[PDB]
Amino acid sequence: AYSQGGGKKKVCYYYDGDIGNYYYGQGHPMKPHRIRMTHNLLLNYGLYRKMEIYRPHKATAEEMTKYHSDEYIKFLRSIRPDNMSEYSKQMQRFNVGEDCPVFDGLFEFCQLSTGGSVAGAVKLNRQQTDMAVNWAGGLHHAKKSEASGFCYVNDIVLAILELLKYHQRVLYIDIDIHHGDGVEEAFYTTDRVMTVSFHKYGEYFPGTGDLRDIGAGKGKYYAVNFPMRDGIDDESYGQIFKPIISKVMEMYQPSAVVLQCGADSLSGDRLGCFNLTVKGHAKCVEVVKTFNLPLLMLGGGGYTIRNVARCWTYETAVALDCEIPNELPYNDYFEYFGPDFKLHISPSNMTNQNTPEYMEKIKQRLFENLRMLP
Amino acid sequence: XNPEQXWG
Ligand code: NA
Ligand code: NA
Ligand SMILES: [Zn+2]
Repeated sequence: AYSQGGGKKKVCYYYDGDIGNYYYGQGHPMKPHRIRMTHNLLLNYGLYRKMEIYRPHKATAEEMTKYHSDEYIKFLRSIRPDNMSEYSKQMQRFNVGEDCPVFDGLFEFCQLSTGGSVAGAVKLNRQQTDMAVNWAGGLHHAKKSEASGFCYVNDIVLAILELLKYHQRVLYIDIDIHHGDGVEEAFYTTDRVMTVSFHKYGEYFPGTGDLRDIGAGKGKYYAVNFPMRDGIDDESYGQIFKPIISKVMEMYQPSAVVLQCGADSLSGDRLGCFNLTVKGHAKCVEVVKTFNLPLLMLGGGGYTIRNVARCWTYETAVALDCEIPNELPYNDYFEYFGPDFKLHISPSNMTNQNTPEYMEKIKQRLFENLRMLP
Repeated sequence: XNPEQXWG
């Protein structure tokens, strides 16, 4: 009864050494090699001494069909580059073959990405860790019966369905630059999962996430969307993230939290148009960390892979409350981090089209909807 | 979401 919510937290970390070998195709921005770069970097920082490292199991088709349809999972199980010609109709039906291509070991990659998220949820359900980290997870665009936005299987939805076995209310937070449409869609009509997504909105994938989308049915007011413009920086982002999450924690009071830490909201991302640094991105982890709830940290977007490795390495150290030096240690991918070889990055000179009045106005309208909770 | 290709 003497607990006060502080102290160093127990962190369980999930990684399979085979994840870096899966290849989306020539010129495709999604590179699972970034997960191996992340792992090697934090290994050379010595962070393996402060946390438990687990190798996740390959999630089965039975585990995936807890949300996804039988036909879609069966297609993912069967589709291969050598038999694509015979599946030309089903590929279009399940949105596979363009943004989400067929590649060697596609289903295995889905099993590894999903296995880490569901294993971390089980560990949290068993009350055997404070935090679980799966940088191979966070594929938030996958739908019940189709792939989308480089995502095939929605590890987040499956992990949240696992958490719902022992937690009445689960809070999902998405700082990927894209709207977490796949997660919001799955839980749009239930109040047992509240989804909060911060994202660039307006002529941008996936085209959802309007702030007027607040949920439906029993889930009305349990979907929160903060639409943003190009070039947001650390100060603007930090001025609204903590107040909004604080109000969500007060009104909703969840017992478990899932944080998608998509790194394409960083400055200089190949696909993103934000201007956050690693410190500004990682401040979101610190804010969620303070509330001392069972927390599942997942990966997601991120397509300038040297900055992705920096971001998820630092945010693992943040979860461990470990200060690590700015000078990068030597590692298997040292040349990727030139010409500075530093851990932290500097923002660009791009214009922040999110005026301070815009940020305050959107925040005030979200506070109105948050007042509609019981 | 890839500007170089398609509508994603
Ligand atoms: Na987001
Ligand atoms: Na909901
Ligand atoms: Zn993204």
